[PDB]
Amino acid sequence: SNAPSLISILQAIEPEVVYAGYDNTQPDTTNYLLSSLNRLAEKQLVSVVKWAKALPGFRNLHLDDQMTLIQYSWMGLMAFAMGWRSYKHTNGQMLYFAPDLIFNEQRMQQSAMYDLCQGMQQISQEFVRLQVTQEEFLCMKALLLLSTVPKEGLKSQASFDEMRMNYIKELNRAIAKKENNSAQNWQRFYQLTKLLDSMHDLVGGLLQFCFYTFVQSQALSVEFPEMLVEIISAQLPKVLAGMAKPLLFHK
Ligand SMILES: CC#C[C@]1(O)CC[C@H]2[C@@H]3CCC4=CC(=O)CCC4=C3[C@@H](c3ccc(N(C)C)cc3)C[C@@]21C
Ligand SMILES: CC#C[C@]1(O)CC[C@H]2[C@@H]3CCC4=CC(=O)CCC4=C3[C@@H](c3ccc(N(C)C)cc3)C[C@@]21C
Ligand SMILES: CC(=O)[C@H]1CC[C@H]2[C@@H]3CCC4=CC(=O)CC[C@]4(C)[C@H]3CC[C@]12C
Repeated sequence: SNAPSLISILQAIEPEVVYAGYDNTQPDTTNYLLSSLNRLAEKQLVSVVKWAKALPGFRNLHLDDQMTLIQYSWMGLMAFAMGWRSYKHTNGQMLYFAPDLIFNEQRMQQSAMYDLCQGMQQISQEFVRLQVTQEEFLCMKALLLLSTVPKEGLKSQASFDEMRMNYIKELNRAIAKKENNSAQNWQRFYQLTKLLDSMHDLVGGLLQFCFYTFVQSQALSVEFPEMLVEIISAQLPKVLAGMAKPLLFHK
């Protein structure tokens, strides 16, 4: 309580932005865009793992819970942070994958996943509409890691549930700082948690494309780096068996 707030810790451990290493002089083509996003995903994946290990409460989970949460959440976390970066850097008009890999209309079209790009942009436009604050975002991003679990339950169910309640309490703390009335805070919590819930449907779409391009990678000439291959190969069978379920705030 005089302890450093959870928010101050989340601010301290928030990763720095990852560069794609993209050559912007190349023409916009499907396999160079998709292979480059996968190379970016590989670098963001090490960032995410490092961030997750520092997240207060996370290391108290069983190691199999930790790995499972990561497998189930990586796409959503990266998609959610992209919504944030697109909001802060382009007011939701473009997809800010990295400072050196920004998608405009032409690149979204050449990516072969135009509709999904639009999905991702709609998330960014909801950040813009709510004017999400940095403190809200960081709490929401933690909660997103804790929002897809095994149907069978986790090995550390009590520790997980306590951790989830602590991050929800911190999101409400971040909201109440603006010093609005209580009813306004309720509304804000509702809007932010709707935004979180809306990630699940987007992610399902993103997963469908990713899994397809993964299975067809040779024929499409779309490169998947080693760690991405590992996490997709692990996740794909569990999703197929329907082992994961979303934890929704709203029915
Ligand atoms: C209708 C139909 C059809 C299909 O021809 C079979 C699977 C489709 C694929 C599935 C999974 C899929 C998911 C999407 O969300 C957008 C499109 C999509 C497709 C299609 C597609 C077309 C081109 C690529 N490239 C070049 C990487 C990738 C996917 C159309 C696909 C191939
Ligand atoms: C082979 C294999 C495998 C996997 O089970 C799927 C994805 C792996 C992930 C890749 C992406 C990845 C990137 C890293 O930087 C270190 C580890 C790592 C992993 C794995 C992993 C192991 C332990 C944790 N903890 C305890 C937080 C987190 C991640 C091993 C993963 C999950
Ligand atoms: C090549 C491919 O299948 C695409 C479809 C969805 C794409 C991901 C969409 C979410 C995303 C956000 C980032 O900021 C890193 C790149 C990623 C992680 C994208 C990597 C390439 C993906 C996985």
